Amino acid sequence: HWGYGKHNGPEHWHKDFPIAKGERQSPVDIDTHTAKYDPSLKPLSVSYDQATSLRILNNGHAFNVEFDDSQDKAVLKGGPLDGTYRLIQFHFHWGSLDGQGSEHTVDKKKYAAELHLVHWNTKYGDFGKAVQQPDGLAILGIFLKVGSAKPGLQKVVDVLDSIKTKGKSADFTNFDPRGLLPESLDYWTYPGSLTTPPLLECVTWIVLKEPISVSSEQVLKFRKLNFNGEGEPEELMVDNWRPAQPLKNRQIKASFK
Ligand SMILES: [Zn+2]
Repeated sequence: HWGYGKHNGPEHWHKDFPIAKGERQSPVDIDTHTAKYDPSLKPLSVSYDQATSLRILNNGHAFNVEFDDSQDKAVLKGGPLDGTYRLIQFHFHWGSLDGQGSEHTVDKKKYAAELHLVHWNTKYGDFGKAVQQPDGLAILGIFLKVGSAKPGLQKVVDVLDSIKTKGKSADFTNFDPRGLLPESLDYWTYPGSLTTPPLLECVTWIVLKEPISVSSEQVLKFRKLNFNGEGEPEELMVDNWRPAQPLKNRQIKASFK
């Protein structure tokens, strides 16, 4: 019964998921004055030309745009990574107000939202196997600010009415996730965790510095989603973000000078 409400939010998760207080939890604050350029990092390789989106699902915590991950169709390689990571889904975290919503922060700045493109290491065969490994996942995080519209997001926005409530899904084929990327692939990277239960410490985080812009109308439509199921009391799906966690014995590395 974890969530983001008044009595089951992030500060409670440790009772059922004790790793919530672990050594490698996410998100974190990215201090641009202490993150160090690492000349051994490589350019990110994002290969999404062959991506097969399938479906969009309201899971009661966010919505996931799901991809066919049964071949190397949409892969992330390079950067900090060894090997090949397959795109399985993307989702967002967002706020009730434009001044909040992101999970990572940059010098304590919260963005209006944050996109997570989740990929699993093909060395481990299936997602469920991958999340049990310290290098099982690579998550590409992208900040959203409110300004201009993002044209490549509109098809997502326009399907949200069909998945208003928890447990609803809709066909969602032929969506191109390249339309959600900023111009630059400059990034920060560090080792961390899933930001939702089970909070497993299986992620290489790759957080892009350049945000994307979405319009106020686009974010307003996200804020019309519901955490609840159909026929239940309406609880708007807003503020579905975990706050920054202690960095502990980690370093954040920058791909750029
Ligand atoms: Zn996420």
